Amino acid sequence: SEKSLEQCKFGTHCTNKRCKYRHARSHIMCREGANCTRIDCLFGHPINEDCRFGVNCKNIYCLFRHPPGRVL
Amino acid sequence: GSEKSLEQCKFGTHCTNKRCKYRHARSHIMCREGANCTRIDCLFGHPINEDCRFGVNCKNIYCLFRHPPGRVLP
Amino acid sequence: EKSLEQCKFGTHCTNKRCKYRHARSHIMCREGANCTRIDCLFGHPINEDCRFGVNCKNIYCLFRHPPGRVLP
Amino acid sequence: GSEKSLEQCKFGTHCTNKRCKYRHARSHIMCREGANCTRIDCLFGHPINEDCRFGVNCKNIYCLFRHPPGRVLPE
RNA sequence: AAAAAAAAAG
RNA sequence: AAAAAAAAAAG
RNA sequence: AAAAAAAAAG
RNA sequence: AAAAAAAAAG
Ligand SMILES: [Zn+2]
Ligand SMILES: [Zn+2]
Ligand SMILES: [Zn+2]
Ligand SMILES: [Zn+2]
Ligand SMILES: [Zn+2]
Ligand SMILES: [Zn+2]
Ligand SMILES: [Zn+2]
Ligand SMILES: [Zn+2]
Ligand SMILES: [Zn+2]
Ligand SMILES: [Zn+2]
Ligand SMILES: [Zn+2]
Ligand SMILES: [Zn+2]
Ligand SMILES: [Zn+2]
Ligand SMILES: [Zn+2]
Repeated sequence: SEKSLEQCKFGTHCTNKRCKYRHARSHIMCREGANCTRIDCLFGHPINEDCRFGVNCKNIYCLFRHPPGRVL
Repeated sequence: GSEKSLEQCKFGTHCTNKRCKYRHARSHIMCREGANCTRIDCLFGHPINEDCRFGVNCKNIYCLFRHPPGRVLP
Repeated sequence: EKSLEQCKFGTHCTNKRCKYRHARSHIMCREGANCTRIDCLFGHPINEDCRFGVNCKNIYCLFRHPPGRVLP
Repeated sequence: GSEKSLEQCKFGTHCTNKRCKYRHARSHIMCREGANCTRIDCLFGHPINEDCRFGVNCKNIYCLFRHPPGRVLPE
């Protein structure tokens, strides 16, 4: 078994039974962000990939990277 | 003929029933026509006919399940 | 919490809280339907009639078939 | 031509990529034309261009992955 | 080769 | 209570 | 980074 | 309301 701190982009809808990444079960973003070192942490951490839906992405819980100028 | 229903699919974009009869939301925006929307292929959110497991204290602002009165969101 | 009842989706089950038994081998369990090992990975019968009936040709199918279906 | 490919999807009926460009088998029967089949919506099984994880010892008679020579199956 | 690249209000 | 996070640590 | 390379009989 | 009751060879 392998375990990484990198965030799984599929979250609770991941269906890879050998997935080595972290999975969020809360819409709350972890208070430590990308600095969190808890392997089984259930809060959200940033995904290192640009959001397909850009500055106009309407999902306030989205963990992908957005341009500046997007207001929550 | 068609067996499709206006009732909302509780799994949304994560439904993997290849024969699902229900409506699927692909937007986080709630449909402006509400539960009265009659467009079978409408992609906006509509209420699900099932009680939310998380009850009056559910804090997911996109949740489409049914909640008791007095639920408060930020 | 866990049940001896066979999961009808096997390795393709995506219920993260599933309480049923999952076959990871196409070999049928030598103890049959009355096997009581909770983590047994061999096949046991599903409690549902096969949609494909007496003419089902999938030799690994665990659903229920009428007696006229004979496997080579 | 179109974006669709004749290459076989390795996930079959359990594929959940809504943008998948590959061919999907809905039968355990292997296509009589094999890897030479050019029908883009063919539902029968064709060889996958990837080595089987279970190698010469694979006993799944419906497996579409590549195997070493010397694999045997029940007769 | 698994995000809603389906846009109608994204 | 057979596919939602009734898994809680801040929900 | 989505096959059962998880084995007890594969 | 998650099996290929979608068929061309099932
Ligand atoms: Zn994952
Ligand atoms: Zn954390
Ligand atoms: Zn986004
Ligand atoms: Zn559905
Ligand atoms: Zn609508
Ligand atoms: Zn709710
Ligand atoms: Zn299951
Ligand atoms: Zn057993
Ligand atoms: Zn069958
Ligand atoms: Zn072209
Ligand atoms: Zn595919
Ligand atoms: Zn073919
Ligand atoms: Zn194989
Ligand atoms: Zn990565």
